Amino acid sequence: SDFNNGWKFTLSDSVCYSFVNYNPSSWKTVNLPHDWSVDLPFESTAEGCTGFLKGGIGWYSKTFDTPDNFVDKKCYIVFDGVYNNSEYWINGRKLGFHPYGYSPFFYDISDYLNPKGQENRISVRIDHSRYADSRWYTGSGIYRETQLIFTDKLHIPVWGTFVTTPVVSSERATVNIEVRVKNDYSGPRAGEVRTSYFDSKNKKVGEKLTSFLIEAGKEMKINQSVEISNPSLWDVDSPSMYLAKSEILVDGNVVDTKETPFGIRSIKFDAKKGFFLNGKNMKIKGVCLHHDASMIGAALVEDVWRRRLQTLKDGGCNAIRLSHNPGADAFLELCDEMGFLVQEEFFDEWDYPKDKRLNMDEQSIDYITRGYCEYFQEWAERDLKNVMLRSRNHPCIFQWSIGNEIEWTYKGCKESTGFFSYFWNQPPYSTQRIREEWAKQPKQTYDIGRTAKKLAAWTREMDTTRPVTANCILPSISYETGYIDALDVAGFSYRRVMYDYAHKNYPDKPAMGTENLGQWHEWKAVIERDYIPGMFIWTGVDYLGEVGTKGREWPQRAIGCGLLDLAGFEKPSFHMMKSLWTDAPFIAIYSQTANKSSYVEKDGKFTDKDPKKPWTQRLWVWEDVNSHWNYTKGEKVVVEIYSNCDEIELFQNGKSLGKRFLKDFEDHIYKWSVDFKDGNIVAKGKKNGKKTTSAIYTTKETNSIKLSVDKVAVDANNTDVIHVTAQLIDRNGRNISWEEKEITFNIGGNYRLLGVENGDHLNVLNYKSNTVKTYKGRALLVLQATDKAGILNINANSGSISSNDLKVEVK
Repeated sequence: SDFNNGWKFTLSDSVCYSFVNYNPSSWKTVNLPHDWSVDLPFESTAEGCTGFLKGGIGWYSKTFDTPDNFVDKKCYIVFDGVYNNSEYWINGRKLGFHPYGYSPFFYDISDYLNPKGQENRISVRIDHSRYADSRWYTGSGIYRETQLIFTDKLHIPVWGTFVTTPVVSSERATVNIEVRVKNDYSGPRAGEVRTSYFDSKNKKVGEKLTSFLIEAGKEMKINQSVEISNPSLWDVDSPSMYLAKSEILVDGNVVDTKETPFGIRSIKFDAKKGFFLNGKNMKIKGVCLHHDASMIGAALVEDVWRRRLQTLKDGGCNAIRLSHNPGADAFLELCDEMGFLVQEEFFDEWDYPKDKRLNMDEQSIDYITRGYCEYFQEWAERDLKNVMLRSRNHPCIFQWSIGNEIEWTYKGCKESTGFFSYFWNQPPYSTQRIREEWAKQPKQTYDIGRTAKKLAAWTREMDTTRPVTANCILPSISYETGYIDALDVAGFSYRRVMYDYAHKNYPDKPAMGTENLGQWHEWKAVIERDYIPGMFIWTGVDYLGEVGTKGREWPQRAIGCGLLDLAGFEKPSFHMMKSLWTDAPFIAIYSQTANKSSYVEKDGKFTDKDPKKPWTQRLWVWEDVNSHWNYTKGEKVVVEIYSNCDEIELFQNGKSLGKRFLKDFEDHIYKWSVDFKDGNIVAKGKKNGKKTTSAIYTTKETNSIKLSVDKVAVDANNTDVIHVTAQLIDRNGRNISWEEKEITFNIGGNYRLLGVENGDHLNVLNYKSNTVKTYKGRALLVLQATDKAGILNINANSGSISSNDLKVEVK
């Protein structure tokens, strides 16, 4: 835990940094996890696919003494992730090179260590000079937590257990564990593996003891099976966790221990009926999450994600797709605790590169976009298996995904359909015709089907208890290459129109939405079909990058497709999804000028403005709708409600505007023509009896800054964070969202600025400033505690505008 503290770092290269006699004292001290690229300003001379932030070549360093009892023992240094092309040294000796940015790995450093009490030094060189080597923002550095593990020479390896539960019922659960035991002694050894099982409230619920005899140098696999009675099942509403404590015994003495958290749960994908979790037919209400926040970047700070996931959770989301790479262990541990089903991805591309600046097949070749494709042939198996070795015990995981939108990169695929000679239509070619066009294409060095088979084979060597999936952008062809035949569940990417086609032509293959637009028409298609068990919205939260393209130039730093923004504040699209996914009565009120709106009332009924852009084809980014009620007097306005209520009556200033029914609105958006005047809009709604009310009030000028805080007390553990929300209010404390202000925060006491954020995807801002422009009347400040305990006094200004005062105790 504390091994992650007190590292050194410099953004500069020199060969002599690896030598035994080099001292890095004049480098900057840092705590891991660290992403250096968010200490650099957004530069216009950088690339937009990686969010206009540079990389470069940075080094790390870490000093640690050999323990006073390092005799007949092993020492392993474990990294969860380093982005990327990293080289490792210890005490002047080269440990290795690790190309991929997202796989975990480790090094046996036991023989390299200096005698008891003396100083060892580790060095890491990180080459992110290819700073456009991704379609999204990556970060740069040791961006996830590390471990230094000391064990006995008779020990369980790192990731040395695998807990499975093949039979799960409410009376009993069969809980198996495989324990690997490595004998690094010079001669044979005898012992016992004792695995004890502990429930949520620390009561012992099972034990198994098995003898063994392992020869010198070798590894042995010990299978054990127990029966847990009346188990607490892991579910998204009730995420119960057990603890498996495996102990190596010589005589009756504990030589080594590993603790494996696990959860008891059955999962099943039926092709006719949908998906089943503990025998409940539930829809998957998923969202795609990139690994970056905004101000912290790729750095895995658990409290920053906890808040983001808590907001997604309360919006009715029960699943997360880690797009498009392996996630952090700390993030998986969070999904276990909070209750999310997790699809873990391995790769974004296989044998051939995607275009980093554009998308699809790569067009140009230059240095800064050279990605993992250089290493895939030699490294894919190691990376895939390490990911699975690290993550296969987490109960949250329920799908291994081998690829995202891979069809673009192999010649013949797109042209074997009839589309490109596709979003809203089915292939013009028949099943046999597509198959026949595929025979006629020129043979390349690599085949999508053959590589799909190898990856799926490797995946199943490590785990058969979870389905192999993939995100297929062209199902039609992938149904006939052997790519889909490799998978247990075929994920579709933006192919709602292909749901009936899968069910018509390939009915025994479970199929699902794995990347989808955040709209009702996508969800409509899922709930109308029992055989389509859910969808994953692109995206759950806004992410840096995928900009610098035609209509998304500097200074835009994110697309803005996310349900949440770069802060984690709720957007209109989040509320629309909340209305589709939650059960409690819900009403969110928005509006635009009748001119700026997408909708038109002609003779009562509402329709879409452009018939060539109807509600059935709405894409990723939601319209910039207003939540305020501060228009200019008399302006013609279109009010729109997102809601699960069957009846809503609307009231302007107390005068009724009339009841409207959800049955009428084909696009699932309530709509009212209104003539503006000051006062208030109030919506009252009923859902199968149960009532609810919401309202938007006209305000006066900006009078004050309202500061909210999420926690009024945290620990002095160098990791806990404070989230300070700033909001503009009028004289009577009504919230302002129609004018912006440059706000300056002031903080007394010992703290670390993580940064400031407003959630504007269209503009850049300095994260490490104490000043930030508000967006729709609000901003966010993120602080992190440090070593020092004390009190924090937080206030803010905008020149003449003042704020309430907040106090937070750091215990």
